[PDB]
Amino acid sequence: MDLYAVWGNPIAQSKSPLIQNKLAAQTHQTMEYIAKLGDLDAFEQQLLAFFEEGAKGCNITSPFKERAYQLADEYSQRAKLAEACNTLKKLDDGKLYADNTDGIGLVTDLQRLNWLRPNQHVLILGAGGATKGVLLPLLQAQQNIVLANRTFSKTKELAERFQPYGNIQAVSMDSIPLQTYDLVINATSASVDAEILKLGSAFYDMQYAKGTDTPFIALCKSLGLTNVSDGFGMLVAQAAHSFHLWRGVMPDFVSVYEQLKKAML
Ligand SMILES: Nc1ncnc2c1ncn2[C@@H]1O[C@H](COP(=O)(O)OP(=O)(O)O)[C@@H](O)[C@@H]1OP(=O)(O)O
Repeated sequence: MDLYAVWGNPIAQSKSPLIQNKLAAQTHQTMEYIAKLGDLDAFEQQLLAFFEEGAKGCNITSPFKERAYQLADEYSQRAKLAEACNTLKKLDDGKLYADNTDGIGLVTDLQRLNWLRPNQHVLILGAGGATKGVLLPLLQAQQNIVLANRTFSKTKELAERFQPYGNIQAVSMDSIPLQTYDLVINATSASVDAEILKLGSAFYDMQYAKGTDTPFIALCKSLGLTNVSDGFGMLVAQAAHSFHLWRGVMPDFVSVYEQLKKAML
């Protein structure tokens, strides 16, 4: 029985196993996906033991993304840019391959929502690892990005890092250009001028509040904004992409998302 897992701390809350099981079912892939608690200190040793004992691959969530990336033998451009990895596959030759499907998951979910038209003007709030993990595929999807963060230096580093891949402007949080943004993405854990939010056409939170509105969506809703989404689809889509890397079959993202949402509600 092929073994996969999600590694994190905490991990008790993870939906990854539920999602991956449905993804396996849908594609009739024979495999099992479990949740693994990564020790804050021993994670590296535990992970390697996990692969030495024969696991085929795994997802990585907080706080080990960076750390997992450093462990890999080979990695994708996506992982390289993110300098972090949410997916590992132990290749047949023994190599540990890192990828980061967070960005393509985000792209895939926005496409489901029809919120990813080429040359959209997109505001992204936050410049932590989450943003860092999605910028490359967003830029590759011809999103013109205005990036703003509480801490300006990090905004500038990211704009500098991704400048070669498309249009991204770093701005101070207190000088976000007042314009209509086709899409605003919250990638904070976390203070945007409400006047900016009010002009926005669509609002996406990478955060997913199991069974409720995230702070960001609640905020948007309090300003009378209605075209909103949390990031549950992003969670399902990144999983589907990880699955595709492992299995060589692309699960039907929309179906599983729908079932999970049905499961969900
Ligand atoms: N109270 C707050 N207000 C604004 N942004 C906040 C916030 N708390 C967390 N964040 C943000 O959330 C991002 C980090 O979120 P996170 O705790 O989920 O980590 P990561 O993005 O690596 O997953 C950072 O952009 C950002 O602030 P700073 O770079 O200035 O630390």
